[PDB]
Amino acid sequence: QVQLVESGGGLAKPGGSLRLSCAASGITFSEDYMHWVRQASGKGLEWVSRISYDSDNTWYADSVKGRFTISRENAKNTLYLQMDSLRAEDTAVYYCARAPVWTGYTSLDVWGRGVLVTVSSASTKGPSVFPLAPSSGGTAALGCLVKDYFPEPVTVSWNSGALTSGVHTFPAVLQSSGLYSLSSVVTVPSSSLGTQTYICNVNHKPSNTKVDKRVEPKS
Amino acid sequence: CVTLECRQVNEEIKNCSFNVYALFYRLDIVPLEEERKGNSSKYRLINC
Amino acid sequence: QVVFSQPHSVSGSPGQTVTISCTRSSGSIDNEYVRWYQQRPGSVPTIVIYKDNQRPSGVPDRFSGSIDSSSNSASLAISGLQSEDEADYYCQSSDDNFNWVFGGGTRLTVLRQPKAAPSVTLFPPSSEELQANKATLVCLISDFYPGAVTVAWKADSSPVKAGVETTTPSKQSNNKYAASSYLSLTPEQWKSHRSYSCQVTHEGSTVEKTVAPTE
Ligand SMILES: *[C@@H]1O[C@H](CO)[C@@H](O)[C@H](O)[C@H]1NC(C)=O
Ligand SMILES: *[C@@H]1O[C@H](CO)[C@@H](O)[C@H](O)[C@H]1NC(C)=O
Repeated sequence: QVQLVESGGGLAKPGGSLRLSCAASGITFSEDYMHWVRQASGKGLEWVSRISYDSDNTWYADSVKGRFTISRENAKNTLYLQMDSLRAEDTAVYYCARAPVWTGYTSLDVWGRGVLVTVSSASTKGPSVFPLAPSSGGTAALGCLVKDYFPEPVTVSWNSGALTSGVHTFPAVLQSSGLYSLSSVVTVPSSSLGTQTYICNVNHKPSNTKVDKRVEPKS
Repeated sequence: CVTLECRQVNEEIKNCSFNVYALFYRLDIVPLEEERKGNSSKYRLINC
Repeated sequence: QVVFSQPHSVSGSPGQTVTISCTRSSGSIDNEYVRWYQQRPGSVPTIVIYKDNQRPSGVPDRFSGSIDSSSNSASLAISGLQSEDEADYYCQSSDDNFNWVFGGGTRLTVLRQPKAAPSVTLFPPSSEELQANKATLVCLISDFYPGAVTVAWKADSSPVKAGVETTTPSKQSNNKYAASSYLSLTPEQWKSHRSYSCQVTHEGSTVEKTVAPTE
């Protein structure tokens, strides 16, 4: 079938400039209207731009007009999005999508997998890791606070992956600083404390940072 | 190919003009641009 | 600019009929076709309805779309709700400048487990963090269903609405929901109050945990 694979994008600073590319397999590209749609993490779909099959007509969302330029090269089955004058609020996953003749060019039936675009002034930085010490059900919670890293992602395991029951690693928050934080928690038996050791293994590959933190009860 | 300008009538049929209004079955014409609710748009014949 | 407003959340039980509305803020809903897309967790959207009420081949007949001119709205009805219908749904149309516009989206839950109140654990700033001249209170909220909570922080009795960051509830391994909230303070802010509280409200009931600088 038709498959859309986005490439390009990546990280840029406010005012910077990036180019997205989308390669379409199949036989319909030269007759398809092609669209860009973006979606910020945990947010709604936002339509960006579209271009007619003959490149003669283009449209842009008000939020990007004058800063983005859509184009295509039919002989290569490729769609482009030139993103200039980038803003932090352009951070999102960007999707290539096809509006084909069978819908009357009215609906997007095939979507790409998406390419992340991140616009930030922050510099690469590894996290600080702090323990979240544990305090009827005989059940206590403990965890690790992974503070102030950039960019995503961070990975957390417990006891090198042997501990998985009751484990939950939360999504990251993006603070006013421009840096991310997250936490990981595990619920354990109150009896296990003192005899059993708990280590959270934190990995931030962008900064080549690996931290093992022993989480000990307090007093 | 001759271009038609077609809209919904006052299978599916469209009310079209050439280059004076004739009714074409939607299966025999092909949109050249986004079809529009309550508005006309351009089409070509499926043969051409 | 035009807005297509949808309910933030809708829920139903298996076999029930649910409706998702899409209300156009300006102009006439009948000016342009309305479309509906389904976005399941971690997957790309697909068409449910196009041209107001047409289903692509493969979309079950229990999905139907309609237009209501008198309320300037479009609606997606799902009859015979099935588990796989749990998804986000977006309406889509276009505006006076012929730019396409998506609605804000609706998260549809198919209710399939017992109601569960959240377990709240409030961690004070660690000794290590305070030695680094920082202080973060961490409120971890776990094992609740359905997956919606609101979090409120207090310094003694007074609301705290600065320095708060909160994550959207996400599924745990056991298919219940969890969420987290952070209150970032200075060490002096921390030490200068008698207590701090995290208050978590779930389905109208409030769970509270409190910590105090005097460990
Ligand atoms: C088609 O359009 C023409 C021009 O408006 C009109 O005279 C004719 O009655 C229309 N017929 C139908 C069936 O809509
Ligand atoms: C038809 O097109 C006009 C101009 O492009 C637009 O103002 C109108 O909303 C569209 N829809 C209808 C039903 O006229």
